[PDB]
Amino acid sequence: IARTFYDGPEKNYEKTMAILQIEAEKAELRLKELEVRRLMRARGDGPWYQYPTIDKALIDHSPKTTPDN
Amino acid sequence: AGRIASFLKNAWAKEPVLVASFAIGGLAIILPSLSPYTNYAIRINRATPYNYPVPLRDDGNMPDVPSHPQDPQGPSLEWLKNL
Ligand SMILES: CCCCCCCCCCCCCCCCC[C@@H](O)O[C@H](CO[C@H](O)CCCCCCCCCCCCCCC)COP(=O)(O)OCC[N+](C)(C)C
Ligand SMILES: CCCCCCCC/C=C\CCCCCCCC(=O)O[C@H](COC(=O)CCCCCCC/C=C/CCCCCCCC)COP(=O)(O)OCCN
Repeated sequence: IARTFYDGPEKNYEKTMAILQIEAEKAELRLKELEVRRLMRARGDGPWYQYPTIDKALIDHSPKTTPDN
Repeated sequence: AGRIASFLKNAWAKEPVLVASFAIGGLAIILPSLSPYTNYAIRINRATPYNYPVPLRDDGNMPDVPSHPQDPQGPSLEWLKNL
């Protein structure tokens, strides 16, 4: 029965280790992502949460019929 | 091209005002694109000095910018005087 239908314990052992490593990495990544999101929303210095500002290319840098603009 | 003549005849017999209005409007749309004076009108509008011309700081590299209004450089409005 063991030869025909089942395998050794080493296979399940090492598969369990691989699964545990994947899940632990995923958990640490989720926590890190939450912290990064909080920091980016608080500060705004990162790529995320970059709300638009007025484009400076719309400014007209020409004499304005009045020296004091 | 043959039935349109009869249609125009009927319209002129019955609705001269509509025919006149449509002819005048069509002329109004199509004529300005075929006129050589619209460019002259644009240039006349562009040549009206509403604003003070601010002088440029001399750097020695403007052969085409006048130093005085009576200098030969700069745009000329002699086309407007003869227009
Ligand atoms: C000498 C023996 C004396 C005593 C007899 C004891 C009787 C025991 C037989 C009863 C078997 C119970 C069913 C349990 C089947 C386990 C299914 C599965 O777990 O096994 C698969 C193995 O496949 C097997 O071939 C399963 C075949 C059994 C199919 C059962 C069907 C029986 C129904 C018969 C009904 C009658 C039909 C006629 C209708 C009129 C696993 O696939 P695989 O990942 O690759 O193999 C991994 C292990 N390896 C790598 C070491 C090989
Ligand atoms: C491309 C130019 C377009 C812009 C110019 C137009 C300027 C403004 C004119 C349009 C104003 C509104 C249009 C009016 C539409 C009226 C249509 C209608 O249903 O009226 C008909 C009357 O008119 C008609 O029969 C239908 C159209 C008749 C001819 C209208 C013009 C057709 C084209 C004429 C000009 C063709 C191109 C120019 C060449 C001129 C020839 C040298 C019914 O008459 P009732 O008053 O209701 O009846 C009361 C009496 N029982």
